[PDB]
Amino acid sequence: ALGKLQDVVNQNAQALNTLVKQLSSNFGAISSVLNDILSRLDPPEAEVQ
Amino acid sequence: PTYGVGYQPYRVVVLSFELLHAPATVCGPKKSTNLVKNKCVNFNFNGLTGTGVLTESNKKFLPFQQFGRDIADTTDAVRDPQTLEILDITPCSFGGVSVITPGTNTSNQVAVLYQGVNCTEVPVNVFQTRAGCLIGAEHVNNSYECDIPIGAGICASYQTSQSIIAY
Amino acid sequence: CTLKSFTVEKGIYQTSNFRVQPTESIVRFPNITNLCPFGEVFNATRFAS
Amino acid sequence: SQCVNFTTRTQLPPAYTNSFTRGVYYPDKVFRSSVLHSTQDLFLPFFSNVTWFHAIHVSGGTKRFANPVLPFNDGVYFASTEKSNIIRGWIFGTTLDSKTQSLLIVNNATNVVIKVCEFQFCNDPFLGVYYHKNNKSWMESEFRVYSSANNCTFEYVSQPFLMDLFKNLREFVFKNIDGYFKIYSKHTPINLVRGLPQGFSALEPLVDLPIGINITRFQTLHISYLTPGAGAAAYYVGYLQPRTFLLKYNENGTITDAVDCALDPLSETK
Ligand SMILES: *[C@@H]1O[C@H](CO)[C@@H](O)[C@H](O)[C@H]1NC(C)=O
Ligand SMILES: *[C@@H]1O[C@H](CO)[C@@H](O)[C@H](O)[C@H]1NC(C)=O
Ligand SMILES: *[C@@H]1O[C@H](CO)[C@@H](O)[C@H](O)[C@H]1NC(C)=O
Ligand SMILES: *[C@@H]1O[C@H](CO)[C@@H](O)[C@H](O)[C@H]1NC(C)=O
Ligand SMILES: *[C@@H]1O[C@H](CO)[C@@H](O)[C@H](O)[C@H]1NC(C)=O
Ligand SMILES: *[C@@H]1O[C@H](CO)[C@@H](O)[C@H](O)[C@H]1NC(C)=O
Ligand SMILES: *[C@@H]1O[C@H](CO)[C@@H](O)[C@H](O)[C@H]1NC(C)=O
Repeated sequence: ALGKLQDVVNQNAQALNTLVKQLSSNFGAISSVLNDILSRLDPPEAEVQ
Repeated sequence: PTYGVGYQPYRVVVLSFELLHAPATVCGPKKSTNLVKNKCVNFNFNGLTGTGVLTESNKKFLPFQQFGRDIADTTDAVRDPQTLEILDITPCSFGGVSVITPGTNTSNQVAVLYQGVNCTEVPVNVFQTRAGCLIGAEHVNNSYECDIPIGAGICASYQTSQSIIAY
Repeated sequence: CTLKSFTVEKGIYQTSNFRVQPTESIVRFPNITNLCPFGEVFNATRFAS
Repeated sequence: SQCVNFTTRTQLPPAYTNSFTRGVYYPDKVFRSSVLHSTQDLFLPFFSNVTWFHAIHVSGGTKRFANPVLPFNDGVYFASTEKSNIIRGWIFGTTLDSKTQSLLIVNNATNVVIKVCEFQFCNDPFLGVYYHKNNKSWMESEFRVYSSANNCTFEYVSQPFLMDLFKNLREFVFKNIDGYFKIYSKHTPINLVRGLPQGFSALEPLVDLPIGINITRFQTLHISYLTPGAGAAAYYVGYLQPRTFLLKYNENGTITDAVDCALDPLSETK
């Protein structure tokens, strides 16, 4: 019966999860971790990624 | 033994470093600093870098496991490589900073709300509500109508010398 | 500054974002995996030709 | 050592069985609690045709029954059902000769020896243990596996121990990826008399080694009990494939259950 509310909650949570998981996507860069790029490549190389 | 230094024996050791396109097997002494707990620090465990608060944990890590993740896949726990004890990682305290201000036409005195942060991580008339830490508001037991809604049922109004009172 | 105004009306205005940037850095690595036997070479009683 | 030659060589025919839902191993050293996680890795697909045979450890009686040489592909799941530790080691490589580097992973009575060298394996690798009547205990006294071993590339000897010379099921998973040879192992007390038992059990990581060699075939090594003069151990082999799995970690971080997405539409929905 409470589905109307429950779904709402779930939906919001779902979005957040997706948002958070978007931090683990490379998008074409060498890696999704910014610290790894900074510490492994020089700024001239880093900026491109 | 009586020869000149040029004709005396000399023991020579040459250290060469073979670096191939294969996983390495020899590393120099790993520089490990003393462990720090209950304070936002920039930690690094076996190459896993991060920033957070390291605290003693009750989690029952398996012997072979070195890290602990969550739904976000972010490092929620770690294992100290030297001493095999588990540490929980908490995000370094952060949050919005808002300003409860009665109209400047009324007064220039303002209170500052740090949203969702305990009243311990602020540098430095301090109220700890569920909304966050409110600094510059005098907590009042008397209850009036809501004037400037801070949140969690707490509203702050400028009233009687006059100051900002949260209730 | 946030309001781009000189008159601020009564309210609560989200102005900034407060962070607690760490005081120090901590590095923890496995102290011992196996002792490289340099003493067996340097401290060898007899050397080869 | 010097190879022992057998005039008569034979090998029993293979048989097939259903893998049920075994072969799940922890993909990473991460700890996850009371969650479900989807991983794309080299797993043993549920209900896969598994090729199993028997390894004879006693002669009674001049016929040498030799194990077969099986491909390696991208990894192999190897189960052994036995009372005593009959299966002792494995040999991996492409040519299994001095021409190319070969790996030997054995668990002798003393310790576990792992050697990556240009081995020249014997035609019929032999390990022989004789019963010491005075000491009332078996003692290994013959080891003739490879004729030669040159240009060794890796060596690792575990600490000495005493191996004991109601069945035991020892599951192993060998995976060669990115120049790393990963071995996962699990040991369970199984009361079944014959056949691969049906059930689920995760495999804890045993050891990963940076051998960095190419492997395409391997073979099993059994122990022989020399007697003055029937319960032969059995072993099953399956081949890992790139599969998507949904693993369920309980509160204690243990993989209680797993679901194979590509098995059936219901699992795809799951
Ligand atoms: C390395 O750390 C372990 C962890 O307790 C300790 O037992 C050992 O003595 C340490 N060895 C050295 C050489 O510091
Ligand atoms: C300040 O506010 C009061 C009432 O709140 C109003 O009467 C007065 O005109 C205001 N002053 C200015 C300068 O706007
Ligand atoms: C703030 O920290 C103190 C001590 O660490 C704790 O007792 C208190 O409950 C915390 N505040 C909140 C709102 O949890
Ligand atoms: C408000 O009342 C509570 C109990 O009713 C008391 O403990 C607290 O000290 C009061 N606060 C002030 C500011 O008087
Ligand atoms: C060689 O041995 C001496 C004592 O026998 C010791 O003081 C020295 O540190 C050793 N050198 C090395 C390289 O281990
Ligand atoms: C396994 O293979 C054999 C012959 O290769 C076949 O008869 C059998 O049906 C297969 N198993 C399954 C479950 O299909
Ligand atoms: C998890 O492990 C602890 C270790 O003692 C045990 O007490 C507990 O029962 C385990 N949890 C479950 C659900 O079995």
